[PDB]
Amino acid sequence: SAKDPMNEFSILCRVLGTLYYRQPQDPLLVPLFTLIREGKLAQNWPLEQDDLLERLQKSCDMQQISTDYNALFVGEECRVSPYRSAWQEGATEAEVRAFLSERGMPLTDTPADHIGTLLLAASWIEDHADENEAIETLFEMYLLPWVGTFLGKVEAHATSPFWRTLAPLTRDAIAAMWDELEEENEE
Ligand SMILES: [Ca+2]
Ligand SMILES: [Ca+2]
Ligand SMILES: [Ca+2]
Ligand SMILES: [Ca+2]
Ligand SMILES: [Ca+2]
Repeated sequence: SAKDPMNEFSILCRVLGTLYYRQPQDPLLVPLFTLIREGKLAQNWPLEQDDLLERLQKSCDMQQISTDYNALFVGEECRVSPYRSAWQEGATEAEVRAFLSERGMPLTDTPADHIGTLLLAASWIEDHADENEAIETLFEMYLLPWVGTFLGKVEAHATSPFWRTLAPLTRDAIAAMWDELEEENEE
């Protein structure tokens, strides 16, 4: 019987996708930042990233975090565009939308190739799905080719210790998840 690693990685994808997709000062995120600021996230974390989550715990200044998020990702004049189409040549938003639509994923009027949306789709696909064939295409075609470049620019342009930690935390998490999935994909 094969491994279902997305069974444990679903929550990590939803947590990270939430942090890239939404303004940190959204009242809906208060219980999430309470877990981070209280260090309660590492006990239910499917990776071993204790020292990064500890640095996340000590850097929870919501005004500092909010300012950095807006400078990095908000508007057409942001510091590091969070869309796949800004990083991969030839990439279009329509093809990611269509891929997510055919899996049954509800989308908004904001472009479907946002880094947050791609990560949220990974946990949505884990929860309502052919699931593993959908997971491999999401990562191989719409994440791995470009996300390392984006996350590296995030780390260089983030002025806050929170986003200076989250960017490499995301980088390590995606590569660690991919190794576990590929070991089952190519088994
Ligand atoms: Ca390996
Ligand atoms: Ca491994
Ligand atoms: Ca593969
Ligand atoms: Ca195996
Ligand atoms: Ca093996």
